[PDB]
Amino acid sequence: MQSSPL
Amino acid sequence: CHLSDMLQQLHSVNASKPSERGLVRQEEAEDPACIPIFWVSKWVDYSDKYGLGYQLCDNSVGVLFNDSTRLILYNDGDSLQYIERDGTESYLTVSSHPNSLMKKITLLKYFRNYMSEHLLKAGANITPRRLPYLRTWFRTRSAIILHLSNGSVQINFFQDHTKLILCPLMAAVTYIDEKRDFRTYRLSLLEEYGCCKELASRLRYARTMVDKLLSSR
Repeated sequence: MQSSPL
Repeated sequence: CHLSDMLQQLHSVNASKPSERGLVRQEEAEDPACIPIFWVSKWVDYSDKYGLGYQLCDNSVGVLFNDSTRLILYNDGDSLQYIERDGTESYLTVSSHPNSLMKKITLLKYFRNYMSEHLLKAGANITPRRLPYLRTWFRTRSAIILHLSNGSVQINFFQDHTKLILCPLMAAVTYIDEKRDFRTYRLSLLEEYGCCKELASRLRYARTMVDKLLSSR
């Protein structure tokens, strides 16, 4: 998982 | 940790039941002197193979490798702080191409580049008031919980993108809503003036999360 994307 | 203090501050604020009042005056609890200096603006959880990488708001980056070591790159793009298993800290530079740490420096660059070309900077619209590192973290179904070495606990909520930045030193919470609007409240003033059900329930979950952090020790 990752933080919110562009 | 400062975690025990945060637990007590959260226990106290939740005990006052701030959303269960006739009149709620949330705006009166605002305190601009308590705006945080540091928070996590970007993160990547590839801990099952590479580790957890993150960016702080000052544009510094950090990686928690799986061998329990940590590497941080300062926002000058060259200065490194390397923290070992036993907590020994050391200074090196990227430009020196240090024999010992090239593999970890390269991994950090991978993380750095990924966050730069893929991810939104959280709290980009916040002007902030020693550099902390990510001490502990975990993910739930609902959120990621990020405990910084300066005592700060950050909680990013997945579904609606709302965020809490808790500082036990200022005894304060910063709340970023779903429209990226931010406010900083003194917790004692939230006890006095009250708040909306939205903020109240998130502070309730925050206490559970701090309880979790403390119980995982």
